[PDB]
Amino acid sequence: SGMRVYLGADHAGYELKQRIIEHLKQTGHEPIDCGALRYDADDDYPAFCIAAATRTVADPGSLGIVLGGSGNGEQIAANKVPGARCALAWSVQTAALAREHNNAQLIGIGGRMHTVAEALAIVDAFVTTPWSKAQRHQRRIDILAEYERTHEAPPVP
Amino acid sequence: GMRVYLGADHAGYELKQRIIEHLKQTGHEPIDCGALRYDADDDYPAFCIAAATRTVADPGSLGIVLGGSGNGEQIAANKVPGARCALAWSVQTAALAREHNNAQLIGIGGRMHTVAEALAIVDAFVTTPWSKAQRHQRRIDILAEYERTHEAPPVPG
Ligand SMILES: O=C(NO)[C@H](O)[C@H](O)COP(=O)(O)O
Ligand SMILES: O=C(NO)[C@H](O)[C@H](O)COP(=O)(O)O
Repeated sequence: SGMRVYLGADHAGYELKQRIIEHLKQTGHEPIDCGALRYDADDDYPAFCIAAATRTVADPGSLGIVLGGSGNGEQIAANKVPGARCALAWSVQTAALAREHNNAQLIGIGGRMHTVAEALAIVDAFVTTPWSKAQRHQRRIDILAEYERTHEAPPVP
Repeated sequence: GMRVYLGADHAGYELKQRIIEHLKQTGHEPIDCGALRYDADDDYPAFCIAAATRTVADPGSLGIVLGGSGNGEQIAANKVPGARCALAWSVQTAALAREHNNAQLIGIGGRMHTVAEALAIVDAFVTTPWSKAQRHQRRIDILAEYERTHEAPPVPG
């Protein structure tokens, strides 16, 4: 039930990251802070998001959350990591479907896009919704993993 | 962004055809990467990898991948070298994808919005210019350097 979660964030998602770490500790989960460890208005998101995604993939069973202003540059950075699948969660439904259909180990959230209560509801759905293991979803994940292996674009039907 | 490459599976197929018609009416040249017909069991990765590959290989072009939530679609597009695919779920996030992230592509969930809401997201995506600001370009360069070497950049602190 209790999940390990690696969190990464730049200045725009820093304040929300600290609140999410506090929320995860209080709900039986194990947050691990990859940075940023303090507010720095000029810092760059890529390093924090690549660190969180890299450690998530290297620690199977763990999840991850990357935070920014919109969360989009953050999920893009995380998605460059081999083996990583980072959805952008902007609601309870998309957080749940990230796990259910895409088996996403990570999610990006925009700190400027939600209130604190809305963001924590997104996090709750992400860390409790199980991976469905449905055949068609695993088939799509296998195709994408094969493209990641060789970078040879598969033929279209 | 004049030429716009669109990829989609069955869950985003009907919305993709509506976006192609809307783009023709607003002076753009949409190019259909597939699926060309509705197939309830087809897999998204191939259509999204094809749209992202062709967009990155075509200077000045943009791209849109569609699915149920558009999250597995942006994930697949982000595995393509050089590609930056945001998940656009609003006018604000579509505009910020261009302005901050220089995203050549966006994912959209056909099940998450009405037709009118989705077309407004598309309008913001194709009309909002890339800012070319120093800090945004710097972050895109750090990400592109990680794609080339797979050397995770050091975390500040
Ligand atoms: O939203 C983001 N990336 O998607 C970044 O956090 C955002 O561009 C940072 O912008 P800022 O440097 O104006 O705070
Ligand atoms: O939403 C999606 N990817 O994010 C896919 O289109 C979705 O998982 C496809 O599901 P379906 O095969 O039930 O239509």
